[PDB]
Amino acid sequence: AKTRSSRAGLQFPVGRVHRLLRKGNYSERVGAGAPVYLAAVLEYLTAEILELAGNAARDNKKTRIIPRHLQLAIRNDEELNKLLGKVTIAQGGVLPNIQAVLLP
Amino acid sequence: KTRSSRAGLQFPVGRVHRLLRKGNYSERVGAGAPVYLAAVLEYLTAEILELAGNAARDNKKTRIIPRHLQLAIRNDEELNKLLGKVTIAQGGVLPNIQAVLLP
Amino acid sequence: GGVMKPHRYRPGTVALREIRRYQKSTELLIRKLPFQRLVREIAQDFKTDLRFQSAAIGALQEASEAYLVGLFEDTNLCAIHAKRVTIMPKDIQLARRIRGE
Amino acid sequence: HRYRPGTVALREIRRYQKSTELLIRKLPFQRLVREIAQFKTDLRFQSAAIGALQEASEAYLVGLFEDTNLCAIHAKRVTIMPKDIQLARRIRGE
Amino acid sequence: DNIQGITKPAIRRLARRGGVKRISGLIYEETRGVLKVFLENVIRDAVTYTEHAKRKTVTAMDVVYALKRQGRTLYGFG
Amino acid sequence: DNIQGITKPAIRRLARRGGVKRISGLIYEETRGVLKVFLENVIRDAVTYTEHAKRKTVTAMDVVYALKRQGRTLYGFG
Amino acid sequence: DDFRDPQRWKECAKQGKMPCYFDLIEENVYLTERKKNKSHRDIKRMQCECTPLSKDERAQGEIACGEDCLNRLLMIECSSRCPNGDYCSNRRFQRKQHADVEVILTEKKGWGLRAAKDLPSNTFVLEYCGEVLDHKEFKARVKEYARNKNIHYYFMALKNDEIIDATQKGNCSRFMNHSCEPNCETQKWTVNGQLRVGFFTTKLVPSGSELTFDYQFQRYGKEAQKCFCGSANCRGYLGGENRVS
Amino acid sequence: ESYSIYVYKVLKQVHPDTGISSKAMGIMNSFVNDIFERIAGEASRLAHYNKRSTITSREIQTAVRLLLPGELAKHAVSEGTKAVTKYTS
Amino acid sequence: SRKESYSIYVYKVLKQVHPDTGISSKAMGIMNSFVNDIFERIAGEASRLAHYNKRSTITSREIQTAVRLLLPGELAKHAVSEGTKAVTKYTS
DNA sequence: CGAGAATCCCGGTGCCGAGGCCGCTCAATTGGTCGTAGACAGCTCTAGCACCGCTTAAACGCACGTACGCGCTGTCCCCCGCGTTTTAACCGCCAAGGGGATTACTCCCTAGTCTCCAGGCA
DNA sequence: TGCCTGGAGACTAGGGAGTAATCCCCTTGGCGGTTAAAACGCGGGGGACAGCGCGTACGTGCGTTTAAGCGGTGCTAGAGCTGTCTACGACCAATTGAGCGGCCTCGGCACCGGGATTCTCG
Ligand SMILES: C[S@@+](CC[C@H](N)C(=O)[O-])C[C@H]1O[C@@H](n2cnc3c(N)ncnc32)[C@H](O)[C@@H]1O
Ligand SMILES: [Zn+2]
Ligand SMILES: [Zn+2]
Ligand SMILES: [Zn+2]
Repeated sequence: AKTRSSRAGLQFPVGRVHRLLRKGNYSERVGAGAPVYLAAVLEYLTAEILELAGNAARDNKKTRIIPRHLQLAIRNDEELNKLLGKVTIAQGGVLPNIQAVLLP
Repeated sequence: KTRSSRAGLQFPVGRVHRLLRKGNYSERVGAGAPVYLAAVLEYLTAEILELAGNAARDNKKTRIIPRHLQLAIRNDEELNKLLGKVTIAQGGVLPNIQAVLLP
Repeated sequence: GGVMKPHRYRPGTVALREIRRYQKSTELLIRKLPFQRLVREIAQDFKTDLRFQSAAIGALQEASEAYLVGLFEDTNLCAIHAKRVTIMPKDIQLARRIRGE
Repeated sequence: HRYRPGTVALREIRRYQKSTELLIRKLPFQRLVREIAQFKTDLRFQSAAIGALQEASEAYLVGLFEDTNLCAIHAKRVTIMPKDIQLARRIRGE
Repeated sequence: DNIQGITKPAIRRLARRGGVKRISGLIYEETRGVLKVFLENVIRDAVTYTEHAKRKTVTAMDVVYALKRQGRTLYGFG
Repeated sequence: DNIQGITKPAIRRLARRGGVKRISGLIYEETRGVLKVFLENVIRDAVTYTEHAKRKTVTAMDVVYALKRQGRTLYGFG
Repeated sequence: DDFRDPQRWKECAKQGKMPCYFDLIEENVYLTERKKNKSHRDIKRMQCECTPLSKDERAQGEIACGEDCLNRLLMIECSSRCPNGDYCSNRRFQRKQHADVEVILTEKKGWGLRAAKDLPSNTFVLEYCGEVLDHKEFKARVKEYARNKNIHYYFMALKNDEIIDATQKGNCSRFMNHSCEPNCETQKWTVNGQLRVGFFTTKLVPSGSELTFDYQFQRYGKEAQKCFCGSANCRGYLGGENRVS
Repeated sequence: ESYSIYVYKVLKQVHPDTGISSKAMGIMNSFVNDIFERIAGEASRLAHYNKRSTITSREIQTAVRLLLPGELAKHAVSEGTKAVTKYTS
Repeated sequence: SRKESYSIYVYKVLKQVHPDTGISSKAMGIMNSFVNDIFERIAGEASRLAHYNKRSTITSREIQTAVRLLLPGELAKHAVSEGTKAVTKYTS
């Protein structure tokens, strides 16, 4: 008895996404390829942000990923900064930036 | 008799109930919600039309125009806050000149 | 014996008169056919052989004129805060930076 | 031994753009929230609600002082002034 | 080059409606690029809605939906 | 009077994180008023959600929803 | 000395003591006026922004629509729809508020005007009124009239195509002379949609002093003329070999 | 199908001897639709946070108090309360 | 009470792209909030697209249109490619 | 250029939170039936595109003058680095009790169905 | 005005929400001790602001040129509205394994201290 995530080749679940689509007042009917497509998109976005977070963790000589590493990983990429331009991350800080006229 | 005659309103109640049951908002709809929402919409419509009628009488006219709607909305403290991100077509702007430009 | 002209307006009077004249009226300030050719030219880059209505271009012109008027209304405040009267592109860039664009 | 004015300021800019801790104390902020939440008398608060309010408040204040600094640099100055805050909150849409 | 069809007195007239007294010489070339970017974004979203709706004409409700997506609600063309 | 508990070194440290090198002496009374207006808006929305939920305790999800209503979208508290 | 009387008298041409050889004139007249103008489509009304009181005059009383009005700064007189109504002071071309003038002989250059009493700066004196020509008639009447051997040419160009003649009919502003030290000048006021030419003062002119205005210099023929004032830097002749209009 | 005749019925009660253009009628149609969508969407959001399946007058009132300003929301709540009181009595 | 999460799935994604890297609880909560927010955005845009054309079923075409409107640049291209690759393998 | 305050590097200690492991529910899976939503085909007819002649109002180009943007200099106020004193924040511990949260029972409120008939849109 | 399509009037069943009970978790209040941080002067150098001089870029005005409107006609791609029907999703019965909760265990990382390096300024 294989699942639908093993049949689609994904790591995110399909039945949970299908349950959240059917129990969220979005439409009357839900197609059979929509949670597979949406789980593929969410898995791609998760891997895309975790690659940059792991690169920041390797750059700062650490093993674990912290919200400062997530803040650097989001704000150092332009497309993620455009997608998440109205998001505040707790315990993430800011970017180092000093204007060229304030310093001699 | 209709429910708008029972409640004493002017906006309809059955059309609001149909749009609540039709537009995928929840599973069930109660009994006082379309009456309450029709009263709120009628009050807001009457306020907009009252200020538009005052702005239309202030310029010696008998027909309300989008410029009169623009002046009525932008010359009010709270309607400008409710409709701050709304662009009205053929409405124009408010006449104002900064005091550092006049001679 | 020559025909003398009376005088010449000081710089600023005709400009403030035009400010009042174009803040009083409500009309379209841009020519319609160059705007339509511009919209069709920039819409050829997304899908070849399209077709447009008239209200679909009228709504674009209304939104574009409202956007540009709001941009100049913020940019004039930038130029006044910079203690000037002439309007610079650095004021436009400051307005688009602080607004979030 | 004294430093020229500005070196300690740039040092503080570097160390507080490097750090990630909270800058406002917790009991004065909590007493401020419990004072101005008096709306509904005799309320009650969790710790994470105030912990979220403090994060949002400090993020809002840092995001406002960035545009205040941009206005002060555009005015060809270094000192920030309240008119820069008023210009930033006028252009921001508040 | 139909971006030059947006003439200099049209931009000057928009600045007179905006309350600007005196204009420099690069505001026109800045405003053309700003208008080009804004129109490219709105036309991209409108053509996306049109291609989704399986039509070939671009209606006005697609433009209203794209302007609502940008966050600029327009009353009148509904 | 607990708005005076937001001291001058705290506002100065927030300005040092904001990148400000030199600070005047009138910033603080403006910053306290802006902070007071922001906290009054967010606490008003949170107390409205709490009064709707038939509870006496203001939780954190009410604050997250009150920030989502204004376009802030805080992560880390659920 | 002016003595405006409708009976024609025994003075030939100089008009210094008897003004009834020619005819006088009110607000000017037109010949080929058509309804193509900005009169009543966008300059329907240009109302000032004033919130007056108008119930306290002669005691803590500011005069209505002074030098803080939106219309006086932009050289526009108000209409009848003013919030001050019949107390507004912009309407000076319509209520005919003038200055005390007199025409006697000063110098052998010709006739002119001298101030009766004291008259402050930015004060209206007289309106230039005459007969409005058009495109075709100007270049025909100037060559029809140049062969009549006249000294004084009463031509003032309102715009690029409008030139007003104040020869057949003229008010008291036709005698005012030229000097290289001007104390009065000309301005372009817009009243009732139409453009009108006035005369304002610039300084505190004493009682019994000259009131002339500066010409924008112009020649039309081959000959040249010269001025007889000689204040401090009187050129007299024209600005060289120019030929513009 | 629209709200045009109802906008006429509201307009003839607050200003008797006046008219209205079709463009202003379309703007009022868009305004009524926008306020309907805002209030219905916020009342749909409020019913999910409490895990309820029914939108009621309490839900609509809570969506009115969150969306409208201070002096406007009080009169809106009062008019809606009077209208829902007259419906049962 | 038993509550839904995404922590084991984020851990399975993290142990493929970085075989030696840990993650803290605060970062896992930020990732859960990110997944929930992007889910709500795509589902709301798809439910808005389903009502304009007077349909009742949300399918992968509406999901693809909601992704294409919402993601900027080449990220939308790669998301459409990954989703089409995952839907193509599911039918076979 | 050399005192002198920050600052990086290296090691040692130790500790509490990330992670593996297990027991056990409840929700994903598979099979089968039925109803209906949309995919396809085809006909009508309607605005969208393309061209053409005329008029005239707006755009363009050149001349010229003067008000303003920019650079320089002087002054004096005021914010910053530093030192000393006072204060309340933070940690640690303790205890009372109020309300979130869950479960069980029961009333009543709204979806569904059928019939009838007038309100509003061309 | 035609009329027809959507709104009103009764009746019933079933599950959704309202009330009551009780657990126990988590919020509020209090007392002491340490010390880090806030408060208060103080001298001085730097920057904000005012005044002045100059050259140019942008304003107003006139004559010429150009293409935007304004109508009239024609052709056709494509929007829009019905008909068939078939394949796809809702719904239920039985079942089993994946994931949430609870419990140990050890190692990445945080604090502290010594030694050497790096920028600052008179
Ligand atoms: C308005 S009149 C001025 C005086 C006029 N001669 C009079 O007595 O009424 C203008 C005519 O007078 C002439 N005029 C005015 N001032 C002059 C002067 N200073 N020198 C020579 N001619 C002068 C000019 O030739 C012009 O044609
Ligand atoms: Zn006035
Ligand atoms: Zn007046
Ligand atoms: Zn002279």
